[PDB]
Amino acid sequence: LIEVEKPLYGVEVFVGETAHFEIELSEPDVHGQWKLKGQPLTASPDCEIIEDGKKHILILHNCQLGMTGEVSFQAANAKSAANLKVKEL
Repeated sequence: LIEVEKPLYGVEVFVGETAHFEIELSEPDVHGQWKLKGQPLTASPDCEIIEDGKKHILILHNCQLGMTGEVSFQAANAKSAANLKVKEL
C-alpha cells in the first residue's frame, strides 16, 4: 500500500508539442498506466511512456484536441489527476 508523494500537473500544448506528467510513489517495483479523461490507450507511435519503477514519467507528443481532459495515473493504490488541454494553432 503506497501513496503519491508528487501528484501530476495540468499542462497545455499546441497539438504537436510534447506534454509532461511526473509522479513519485513510495515503493519501487511496479507498473501503473496513464489514461486520458479515463481511456487506457496503448503506448504507441504517439505515446512515449518511460518509467523505471521507483519513478514514473510520461511524454505525450503532438497531442490532439481530444486529449482535452485530465491525466489520471493508476498504480497499486496510488491515484493522481492533473489537467491537460489540447489547443489548436
